[PDB]
Amino acid sequence: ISKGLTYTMCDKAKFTWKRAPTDSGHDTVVMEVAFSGTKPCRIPVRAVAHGAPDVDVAMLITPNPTMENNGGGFIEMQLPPGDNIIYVGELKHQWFQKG
Repeated sequence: ISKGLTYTMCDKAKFTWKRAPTDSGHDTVVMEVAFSGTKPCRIPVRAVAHGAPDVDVAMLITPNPTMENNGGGFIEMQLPPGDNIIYVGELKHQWFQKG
């Protein structure tokens, strides 16, 4: 439940896609994960555009995302139209954004 603005970061390698990055029907990008590390933690999310793997381009639509023992793992963000590599730690997906 409680979206942790103050929770410590999750492990970059202990993630799995509960829902790969997809469109909300509304030109925003929803995704969901399941996680083998600490409960609670804050999800090390980013979306990194074609040619700049350093630069997060994600404007989050849902709050600062967390992984919990009573929910968690869900994320919504908006991105520039184009190829964007969406990470949850070092677990990635290839998101061809529309909008």
